[PDB]
Amino acid sequence: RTTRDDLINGNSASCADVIFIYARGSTETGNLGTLGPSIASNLESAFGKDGVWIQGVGGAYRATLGDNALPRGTSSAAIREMLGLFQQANTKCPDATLIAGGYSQGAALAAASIEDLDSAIRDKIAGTVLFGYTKNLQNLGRIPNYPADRTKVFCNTGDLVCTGSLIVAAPHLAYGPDARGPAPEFLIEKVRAVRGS
Repeated sequence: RTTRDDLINGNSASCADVIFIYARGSTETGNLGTLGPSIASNLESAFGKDGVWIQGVGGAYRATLGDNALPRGTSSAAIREMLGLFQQANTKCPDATLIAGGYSQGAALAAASIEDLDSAIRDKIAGTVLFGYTKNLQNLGRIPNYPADRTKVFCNTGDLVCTGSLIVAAPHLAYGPDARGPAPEFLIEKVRAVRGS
């Protein structure tokens, strides 16, 4: 449901082939929030329950609303937490293909983490999906140091955070359909592009 710690709980002797790390939006529950579970169900359908590990960003990531206003759109503590998860994935399962995603503050967190990541690990993230990306205008729809072909941004018309503001309007809360269809579709496609099937 809203909390998945497959990577932390995972046995290295039996690594999944695909590891998904996801950051929730502000004030959301568990470590997956409102959109993560939907994405997770579809990944499990495609790779099988034992084929993919679902890992939300918990720990120090409090998903505090006010942190949207900090320089990187999130706190330094949160970035440190997500970096630690990518590092754990790389250590526990060096041959697993990684995928990532985030919503709202979580999208800014995903972008900041990926930008700071050791390139050898960043290069293992086959695809990243961002919903209501708070740094969309500032970064011109990209994640710094990461290829555009591996990135998919879902920014609704009328979602003010995609347009340089921090105001939360109704379209910011309307990513449900995307999380159920195109987002997992993109992630599955990017994983198969490199792993075959």
